[PDB]
Amino acid sequence: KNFSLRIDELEEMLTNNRIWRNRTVDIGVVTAEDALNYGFSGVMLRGSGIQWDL
Amino acid sequence: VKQDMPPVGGYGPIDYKRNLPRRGLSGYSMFAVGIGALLFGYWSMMRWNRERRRLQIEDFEARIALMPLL
Repeated sequence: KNFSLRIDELEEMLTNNRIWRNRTVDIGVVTAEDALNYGFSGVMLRGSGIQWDL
Repeated sequence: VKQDMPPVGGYGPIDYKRNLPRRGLSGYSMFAVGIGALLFGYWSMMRWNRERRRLQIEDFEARIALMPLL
């Protein structure tokens, strides 16, 4: 019950911060074909728009 | 028997969605506040700099009066 407020606090502290944003706008970009061909699994696939969850 | 069980009515709702407040003035308000502070500072600096120029002129004319004996 009380953990979602901490999640909201963290998401305010990092997501909308401009300094945190500018470190991760277009860094480490991967494509779906190179996501599947390199054996990536989980969030990486879900980072690239691939819809897959076990 | 006795065991770890949720109560008869169950547990209450738990919040799990994002809740950002969305707060502060509109940008026109801070722009107007900054512009008004700029104008007030400009006016006060104008008045005090004119007074300082008058005082400097007074001191210089005192120096000019004092010069011949020195």
